[PDB]
Formats: sequence, C-alpha cells, structure tokens
Amino acid sequence: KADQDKMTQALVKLQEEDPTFHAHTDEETGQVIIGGMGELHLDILVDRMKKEFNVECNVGAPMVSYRETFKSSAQVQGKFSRQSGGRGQYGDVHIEFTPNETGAGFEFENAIVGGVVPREYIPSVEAGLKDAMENGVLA
Amino acid sequence: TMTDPIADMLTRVRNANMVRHEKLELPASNIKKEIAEILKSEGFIKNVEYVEDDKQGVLRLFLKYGQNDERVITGLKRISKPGLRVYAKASEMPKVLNGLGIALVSTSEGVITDKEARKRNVGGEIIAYVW
Amino acid sequence: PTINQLVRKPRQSKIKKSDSPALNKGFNSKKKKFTDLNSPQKRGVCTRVGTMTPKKPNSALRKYARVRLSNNIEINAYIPGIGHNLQEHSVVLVRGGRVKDLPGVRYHIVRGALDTSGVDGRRQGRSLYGTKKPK
RNA sequence: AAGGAGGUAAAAAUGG
RNA sequence: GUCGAAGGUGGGACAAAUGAUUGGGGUGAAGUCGUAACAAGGUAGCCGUAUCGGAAGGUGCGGCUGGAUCACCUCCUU
RNA sequence: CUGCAUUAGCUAGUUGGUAAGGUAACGGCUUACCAAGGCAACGAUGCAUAGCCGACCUGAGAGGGUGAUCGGCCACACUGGAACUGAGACACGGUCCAGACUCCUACGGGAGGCAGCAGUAGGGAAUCUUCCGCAAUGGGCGAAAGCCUGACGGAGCAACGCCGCGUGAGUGAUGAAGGUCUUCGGAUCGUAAAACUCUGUUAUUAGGGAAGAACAUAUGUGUAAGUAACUGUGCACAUCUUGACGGUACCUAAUCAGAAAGCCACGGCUAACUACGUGCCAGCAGCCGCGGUAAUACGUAGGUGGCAAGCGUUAUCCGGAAUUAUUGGGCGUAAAGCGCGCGUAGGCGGUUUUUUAAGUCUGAUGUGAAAGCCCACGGCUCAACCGUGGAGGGUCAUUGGAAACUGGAAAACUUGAGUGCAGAAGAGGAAAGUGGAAUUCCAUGUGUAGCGGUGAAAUGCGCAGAGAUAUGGAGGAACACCAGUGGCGAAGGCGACUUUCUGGUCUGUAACUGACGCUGAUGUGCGAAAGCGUGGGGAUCAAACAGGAUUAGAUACCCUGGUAGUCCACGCCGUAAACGAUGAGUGCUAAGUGUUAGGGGGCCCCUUAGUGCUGCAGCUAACGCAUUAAGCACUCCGCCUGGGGAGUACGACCGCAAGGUUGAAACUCAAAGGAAUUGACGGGGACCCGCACAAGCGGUGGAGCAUGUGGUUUAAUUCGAAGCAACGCGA
RNA sequence: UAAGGAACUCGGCAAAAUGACCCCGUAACUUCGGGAGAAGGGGUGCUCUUUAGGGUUAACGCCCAGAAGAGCCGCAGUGAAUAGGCCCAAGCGACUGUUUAUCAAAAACACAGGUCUCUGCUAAACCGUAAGGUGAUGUAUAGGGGCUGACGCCUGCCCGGU
Ligand SMILES: [Mg+2]
Ligand SMILES: [Mg+2]
Ligand SMILES: [Mg+2]
Ligand SMILES: [Mg+2]
Ligand SMILES: [Mg+2]
Ligand SMILES: [Mg+2]
Ligand SMILES: [Mg+2]
Ligand SMILES: [Mg+2]
Ligand SMILES: [Mg+2]
Ligand SMILES: [Mg+2]
Ligand SMILES: [Mg+2]
Ligand SMILES: [Mg+2]
Ligand SMILES: [Mg+2]
Ligand SMILES: [Mg+2]
Ligand SMILES: [Mg+2]
Ligand SMILES: [Mg+2]
Ligand SMILES: [Mg+2]
Ligand SMILES: [Mg+2]
Ligand SMILES: [Mg+2]
Ligand SMILES: [Mg+2]
Ligand SMILES: [Mg+2]
Ligand SMILES: [Mg+2]
Ligand SMILES: [Mg+2]
Ligand SMILES: [Mg+2]
Ligand SMILES: [Mg+2]
Repeated sequence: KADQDKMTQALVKLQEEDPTFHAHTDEETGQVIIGGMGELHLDILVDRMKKEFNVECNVGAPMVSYRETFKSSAQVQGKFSRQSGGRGQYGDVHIEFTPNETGAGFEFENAIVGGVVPREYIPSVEAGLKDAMENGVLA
Repeated sequence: TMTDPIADMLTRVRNANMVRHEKLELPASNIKKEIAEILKSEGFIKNVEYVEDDKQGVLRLFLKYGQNDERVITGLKRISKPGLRVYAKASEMPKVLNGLGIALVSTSEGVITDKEARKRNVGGEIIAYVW
Repeated sequence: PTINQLVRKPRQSKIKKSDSPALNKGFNSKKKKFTDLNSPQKRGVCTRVGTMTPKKPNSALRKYARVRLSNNIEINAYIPGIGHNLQEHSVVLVRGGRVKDLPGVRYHIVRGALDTSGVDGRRQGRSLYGTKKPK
C-alpha cells in the first residue's frame, strides 16, 4: 500500500502513452479497475508497471456490487421506547412493505389518517427507512 | 540602605511640593547645594540656606508658590541612577517640556543647566529633569 | 526587573506558530528527510472524500477530503463551493485557511486546480471557485 | 446609639 | 622506512524512524450512573498529606477564610 | 558578530621553555627533552543551526525580520587524500591514488564528472532559449592584422515587479427602447444610449531612418629622446574602413471609433442595498457570527463601492502589539514575592579634602570602497530608470584638551553599621524533675433491668448483675482560670510549675572602631500536618474496617465499635490557603485614638520601639491601602506574559518509599479571569402584618341522607376542573 | 585430516577452542560491595650499546631489578609442559553450605530474616517406671514448638464449621 501513489502516477503516464488503456475508480467497491484490449495487453501493462515504474501490482476479477430486495409483502410494526433513563424517547410506526416492480426503485407512501403520526416526523421516518435500506438487511 | 542622595533630595522636594509645605530640611552635600542653587536661580524655589553644623550640615530649602496657590514645580525626575547612569553629548542635550523645563546636568565645567551646557557646547551626566 | 536583571537575563519574545504547518515542510526523498520551506500551496492525493458534521450551533454536511500531501503529511481539507468531482486518488492543490465549524480541518482545496473542477453555475466571485467566464 | 475583631453554646429526618 | 586517505574489526555515545501492546489527554450529538461545587449548595469550602470507594468523591490530621448563621460574654472605632 | 545549562567541566602537543628541522615568513608548524601548565559560570566543552558584509523589508523611533538580483571577502568543484608544474594552485572544464556511480568494448581492455552557458530527467506550488555577435567594455596570446572569449553586448519567453499610455473626445432630454424595483404614479441603469461633429495616443499600410563607432591597423606629414645618419619608437594633426541588435528605436503620409476591461466587495470592522430561490438544507466565514418562510451575511439578477491590465486567495516578515515594556508593562484580590533563615560570587553604596584620567565631555587627523537609501541638479517627450555632487552612517583608531559625576590611589568625619556602660519584658529553644482536673481500664462493697444513642431508631453493652454510686490501683496524653487587635521568634511555631544550659529583641548614655553597609544567583540549614524506618509506648481521639440507621441506592454525613496513626528517641521526607495571598534595605509625606516594654519633663506633656482601629494627600479597575502604604523615590533579588493540555511527558538531581525540585510540546478554545452593579434565588437572617397562632362560640371527622370527586363496572357510565388557587366547580 | 563448520543430536554429548605474565581498555544493571579476568585488543626470543635504581659490603664483589636505542634468526619466541572460552536473554532458589554410602546434588533440606504460639523457673518441652538428667550452671533481649525463608514493596475478605 505504500506504493499506491507511484501506482497512480504510473497509471496516469501509461494512459497518456496508450489511449486504449484506461483506469478508473469504482465508487461502490472502492476498487481501481484497469480496462484493456485483452489479456495480453493487460499483462504487458502490469509487467511494465512492475518493472519500469517499480510498482508490483496484483490483478483479479472486479468485484460485483450486489443488491437486495423483498420477494414477499408484509405489514410490520416498529416501536422504540427509551423512557427508562433521563430523557424519554417514544417512537412507533406501522408500515406495509411490498415487493416493488423491478427497476421502479424505493417508493414511500404516506397513508396516515387522523394525524396519528405527526406530519413533522413523516419525513424523518422516510429518512430512517432510506438509511436502513442503504445498509443491507441480508448481506 | 541609602543609595541615591540626589534621588532622595528630589523626592523630599516632590513630597513637600505635593503637601504644599513652605520649608524643607535635608542633610547637605556639595552636589545637593549646587542643585538647590540652580533651582533658586531658575526660579523653582524661593530660597536656600545652609547650616554648617556637624554631621555634614543641613540644607534648608524654601519652596515657591505662585498666585492662586499654584505650584511652580510641576515635577522632578531622576534621570541618571546608580543602577543605570545616563550621559549625553552637547548636540544631544534634551529639552524638558519643549524648553519650558530645565535638565540639571553635571559637567567638567561644574553642575549646570542644559541651556548652559548647550551654550558652552559640553555634555555630561544628566542628573535630573525639573519642570 | 532591574537593569541588572535585564542584563543578566534579557527579555525573551513569545514565539509565533504557523496556522498551516503542513505547508511549511517539504520532503527530500533521496535523504529521506523533511526540510523547512514556506509554500503557498501543496499538491496532494485525496485519501478520502466525504462529509463531516459541524460543531454546534451550526448544522450541515460539509464536504471535505483527507489528503496526503507531497511531503507525506496527511491533512483534512475543506472543499468549498456547491458540488465537487473529487474521489479517492484525486490529485488536488491545498492552500491554507481553516474552517471554523470543522474541528480538524485546517486547509482548503483550491477549486479549478489539478483535478478539482470549478463550481458549476457560479457567476459571482468566480475566481474564488475556479469557474471560467461564461460570456 | 451604630459599626468593626475573638471565644462560645443549644437545635437538626429525606426530596424538590 | 616515516607520515598517510580509504578499508576492516570491536565496545561504547548520540539522533531519527518504526513496533505487538499499553497510558493518560483533548474534542464531539439529545448517550448511561449518581449529584461533588456554586445559597449554610442541604455534611461550609479550599490547601497539604494519607487511606478507601463505580464515579464524582468520603474519611482522618494540620492549616486558611477566599465561610453563612440565632443567643451569649471579650474588647476597638465614630 | 547565534540558540541551548533538560550541555559543567574541557585539554596531554595540550600550555610554556630549551634544541633542531621546516616555511615567504613568526610560531607546537613538527620532532627530542624538561616542567605541569592552558581554557572555563565574563559560558569553556558539547549539541543544533548558519557562508559573512555592503545592503534589503518593516517601524515615528528604538527596534524586529532577512542576507535574491548588484559589489567586496571567504569556501567549494562527484567524495576523500596527495603532490607536480608554476610568480601564483595543493588547481571547476590538469595529474596520481582510493571510494561510489555510470558508460563503451572485438572481453584483450578503455572512458567520464554542467554548483560554466543552453538543454534533458527528477523533485517541486514554482522560475526561461540546446538563440545572434565579438560591433561596444573587459580579458588571454601576438610586433600587428587578427584568433579565442556562453565574460560580456544583445535578442527570445514569463503581468513576476515598478513606471508610463491606451481601451476614445465634444454636443447630446427627445430622459428613446430594454433590464431591475415599484406604493403601478414612478425611480434607476442614464448623457448612459441613439444621432451629429472631432482626434488617431494606439492599431494597419507605405516611405525615411540615428546614436551607440572610440578606434586598432594602414597611409601621409609635424615634433621629442637616441643616432654618425636612416628605418623604427613616443606624442600631435589628417584620411579609408569597422553594427549582433537591425531597417530595430524614432519621424513622416493615409484609413478606421473602428480590434483593446476584468477582478473583488456591499451585516459591523469597511466604501457600497434592493428583488427573487432556498429554508439550520444547500452553503458562507478573518473575528463577532449568518442560514428553520421578511436572509442587505447562502446562489442568481439589477444597482452600488474599491481597484484597474490587473484583481482576488494562500504562504512568509515587520506593523498595529506598551502582547518581553531601554525608550515603554507588571506581581494585595486579575498571571506573578521563593515557606523562612545563614550566607558565597556579582550588582549597588554615607560626608569632606588632594591626586589620576578607565568611564564621561570636547577639538584635530585618518578611515568607514563602489553601488544603495535621503537632498539637489542633469539626460531619456514624462515617469520608472540612468548619471553627477552633497549629506548621512563607528560601540572605529591616533592624538590634544576639562575634572563635576561614576571608577582608581591617599588623607580625614560620625550621622549608617557594630562595640562598651546602665536597664526591660517575654508561651524563644534544649534537657531533667514535680503536680491538679478529666478520660479509659482493673479489683472490691451497695444496687436493679436498664444503659447508651438519635430527628426518630437500631446495632451495641447488661439478668453471668450492666449503667449509677463509693474506695483503691495501673497507665498514656493535654495543661481549666490567668488569656488580652497581649508577648516572643526569620518562618514553621511557642500557653501547668520548678531547676540547669542557651538564642534573639527593645530602651537610655554617649567613651569606643570608623562605612566595616544593603541585597544576595549558585550553595548551606530550619521547616505545620500527614507519611516512612528502627526501638518503645498506647489513655483519649480516630483513616482503614465491621455492624446499625437514613436512602430509590448510601462504599457517606448520623449511631455503636475500631486498627494504623495520634505520644517519645533517633534518622528520613521537605510539602501547606507554609497568607498580610503584600520580598529585603533605606529615606520622605496630615491627623485622631487604644494597648505592650521602656526613657525625659511638669493626672498632664514630650519621646523610642512594637501591636490595633479610624482617616487626609496620593495611589487603585474597583474593592480598598494610607507612617505597620498598596503613596513618593533609589538599590538588589525572586517571579509573570490568554485558558486548558500540566505541574503532565522526557531528561537530570534528591528520596527506603511516598514522592520532591527543575520543567516543555503537540493539540484545543475565544475566551478563561478581578472588582463592582441591578435582578432573581437560598434546606440565610431581622423586623412587621394577616381568624396565622392565641382567647372563645359553633362545627366537620362518628350515624342516616343529599350532592360533587377518585376508583371499579358498563355499550356508554359525555367532556372540562386536581395542593392552597379541582371536588353543591362549568351545570 | 581437503572443503564445509552443528547441516549432528533429545540436547554441541564428546571433542575442539581459551588458558601464563605485562600493557591498553572494559557495558547494562546494582543491595554501590559488585558485575570484572566483563568484553575487546597489543606485547613476549636472542645479541649489542647507553643508562635511573634497590639490598648487602670500606671498597671490590655478590644479589634484585628497570628504561631507551640499534641489530640478528625462524612458519612460529609463555617456540615444550602446566594455567578461564566468551556473550545476550528467561524460569527457580537470595547467597556460602547440606542430601538419597552404591541409578536422583536439584527448584529438595538448611540458612540469616519474619511471624505465631507455649513458658515466672522444680519453666515449658524432651528422655526415663522412677531415681536422675537435658533445657541451663540459662531466666522472657531467655528457652521449646509450628509455619515462612536474604533484601525491597506488600500481605486483602470470612470466626458459620473444626
Ligand atoms: Mg451537593
Ligand atoms: Mg456541601
Ligand atoms: Mg469511609
Ligand atoms: Mg548550509
Ligand atoms: Mg512599536
Ligand atoms: Mg583549471
Ligand atoms: Mg565541468
Ligand atoms: Mg546547465
Ligand atoms: Mg513534478
Ligand atoms: Mg513591539
Ligand atoms: Mg493570582
Ligand atoms: Mg513571604
Ligand atoms: Mg509552595
Ligand atoms: Mg558609499
Ligand atoms: Mg508527624
Ligand atoms: Mg466514628
Ligand atoms: Mg504565596
Ligand atoms: Mg506604634
Ligand atoms: Mg577437517
Ligand atoms: Mg539441527
Ligand atoms: Mg562438553
Ligand atoms: Mg541454592
Ligand atoms: Mg545415589
Ligand atoms: Mg549422582
Ligand atoms: Mg518454606
């Protein structure tokens, strides 16, 4: 890892030398990927980085960013109470989770009647759902 | 113990002037007597008397107050001190209060005022400022 | 103090510290050492890019980058303006000037220098954000 | 008559 | 042959980097436990020292007033 | 001419002498001998950093910062050593050796040193052309023409800086269109624009076109030294020729307002305000801060402000900062007086006389290069710039003068400081001895069921006879009244009495010494309590500890016990709010009134030294201090420089240990603090009042019933009211 | 005993190596004694010249004993023999000592030091039926027994059971 700066500089010089060789960072995986015209191309470029630029590097198959989803629908409830100590905090929600049509994305609907949930906290509920779904629930 | 008789004399004069005393008795010395004579000549004090007694004698100053009881002496400041002595050239002689005051000096030609030092083109140890 | 005391131990002035220490140091690779040199900016590589929460009473998601400088010192630099195109391994120019809200952020990333792009849609004070004249 | 200094008792539930 | 750079061997000195692990320190958002201090802060507080206790802290010994206070005598000032 | 003591010892050819060798030269420069010298708290040695200066930036100055360009001096030339040649080198583009590194090779062997000028790679935020010419100045060689000269003279690139000029000027209300705001009238961009007229700095085109150039050499004469006389040589006057820049600067003629304005800011500091979007988000920010629906602080638009071929940001230095204070600050409570003595070096020092001239003052001479800064003048059209004079700049050196002060020498004085003589008080210290009260324990007689304790309790002690009471004994510790803003001591501290040894202080006298003094780094001692070691002692009290109680809990406060310790001897530790939070010495500056120990003059007056209170002038942010200053002055010492981090870490020294002394930084905040003011509050106080107590009459609480309320139940038992100030209340 | 040099082996077992005298020099740590012969290095024969000395003697003489220089020889001079290998760490026991005669020498025992406990003297404890003895011709700073085991810093809670 002490040679990552040398690796970046070598990649820059090599991209200026060869138009067909590309290097980019993937945000999701936080990995740097090198694209070439073939196995021979990438092998020669790896060896040239190792020797000419004195940056020994290892290469592998790029990691694939997976996603999760719900296959079954269900009504569910969550209730958090923290009144035992000091300040007391109460929250309670009842949400139906449904498998959305593939590719439609997350969809939040607010079927609140009677103001049981103050309208002030509904955006907070949506933000909590978004954070929690950003964090995986299975893997 | 005592370390600056000139300082002490000036401080006696200052304290008496503050309290608006009329006379002032201090132990005498040649330098104190010359300073007192310079003050009398310049007009800051009324009179000077010397008592030639034993134990070095005494100097009896009589202070001068103007009309409305105003004080003729605004302030006296010791310049050269035992801890750090100050000397000046003829061309570097200081003017007290833009000339409205005197700087008492000690010179090869006797202790005189800064005006006389500048006139005779001499320097020396700046004993005190008075204004 | 007495004059004699000053003469024995002279007066000593308070020493002044730099607000941007990371810019005052260069690095010699051959001798593998640091060297004292005052610089107005330094190149660096963004080790991390992200957001930080300011201290009270302010509230926000302030954009910043953890940068390794050319002298091997790792610092937090604020990213000014609306929107930025920085990620890890981006090469950025860093100048002095801390962000009062952010505790450990003592430098700024220059906009419109090296990889960093100018602020898109900026029309007043454009030089401060590296935006060309639209015309 | 009103203020400054020293000694010296007797009393006491708990939470705001 | 003398002197003699570099080199070799040896035990020490000094400086810097780095090190499993470890120590307290600072900062931080509505965190948890109690409530030490500020009123006599509900056991006056603080200083030095010792020991004890989750924690603030408690307790003992000496010291300070930078301590409030009802009744008493003892003087001193106008 | 530099930082560190968290570097105190260094030095053995080292210091000196003798002899010799060696060198341009003196010399431990080197060697032989003899000696033990030399340096150092006036900072040696060690470590770190650094070329020095003229100067440059800043500042009113004093100062602070810096050491690019240009000039001087030094040092170095891949690293180290060496010598050769030479007048000169221990030699950048020389030699030899060694080392590291690199290159060529036919593998036998060879070669190299850009910190010369360009340029390449690398590092970096960042710094240029592998340019033209020796025409000018200078240098080397040559008799000279001349050759060489990446010195130098030029050109190229870079807004990098400074200076200069542009991007147009006059008229122009008819306030044109259009943007923005609007109170829907209008305001503003705005004489701005349009249009008419004018100029060409600039720009384009075409012509003319410098100076810098002196020369040298060569050719003619004239003159001067020498010659027997020429050629030659010196000098003088003439003539041909010599330009990289460059057909550049500059000048002339014609054409066109036509090609030539951007940056930041507009909440306060700080010149400049409005509308929209956003809505503690996005964002801004040097500080204070701004942003959650009315944002002059975020983004855009109009307008405005400051600058302008520049404008902003970052970095660094000085300033503002008197925020290290010599100029020019402080230490009672804001940071700061060592806990206190004794005392070394150093700093400072009473009065008079004579003398010296180190400091001090004054005149002359030399020098402080040039360039620079400042003043003046001159030349580029101006300016920057260039040139020329002046002035300035030393803590400089030599020399001649003055003697008041500081310094040196000599001689006197008694006022300060000590001593003698006559007196005074004292819980000053050390060691032995004696004594009364009280507590605890032990033994015994009488005696019964409690004692003790607290807010209330319980633990505990007691039916074995407790507690109480009486007598006797054992032992330890402290000394009731006197006792007092009283006394003594440097401080800590010292309180029964007696004896022995011993310290200090105060009063009067004026013989006696004659300045012998003050302060005091480093050092050396004492130093409350706790604590430690050894050996004793052990009543009381009492950390730890056990039990009881209180409490939501109670590792406490309270209660019952209880060990170390509290006491003694000898050692150790060396710290306290060790405080007057106030260093020591000295003198001066209104007063009133106590008290302690004296003295003098008539209950009174005066006076010395303490100890208190009140209070002028003066001081202070205020509180307050105020002859026992925190006033006015002088000397010396110690200490401070925002709050945390931290009295911490590291190093050092001390300690048995506990720890003590010395003592940072990174990082973090914009505060932390003092005195005083107004409120509010207090499990602070004083006083005053009220059917608040008290005096008294009658009630409620007890019974039945009416009604309201809580609870429960129900389909609902509608909702509201909850201490006083909800409950025959909204009703 | 070539080259190698722990690759051997459970293990460097054995062997090898060091070894004398003089000189230089010598660390952490420490209870300040030490560690230490630390470590790590240099010298060592013979001849001659010059020369400071000490003991014994009138002296000569005899004996002891250095210093400097110049030479000579060998592969090699404490020329043979005899004469420490050293260092860095960890566990255990403080240390010198003692022990299974004849398979165990150690970390076991002992130890100086600590503490508990008994014992007022015809002591307690021990031997013996007793007499008589040890203890001790001692007397609580003494004597017996238990446990611990230099030194340094310490040694907490429980008395329900025995
Ligand atoms: Mg409390
Ligand atoms: Mg309290
Ligand atoms: Mg306790
Ligand atoms: Mg250097
Ligand atoms: Mg200033
Ligand atoms: Mg050369
Ligand atoms: Mg070269
Ligand atoms: Mg070059
Ligand atoms: Mg680069
Ligand atoms: Mg200043
Ligand atoms: Mg303070
Ligand atoms: Mg004091
Ligand atoms: Mg202290
Ligand atoms: Mg000059
Ligand atoms: Mg004690
Ligand atoms: Mg108790
Ligand atoms: Mg103090
Ligand atoms: Mg008095
Ligand atoms: Mg072999
Ligand atoms: Mg093996
Ligand atoms: Mg063996
Ligand atoms: Mg053993
Ligand atoms: Mg055996
Ligand atoms: Mg055996
Ligand atoms: Mg044992």
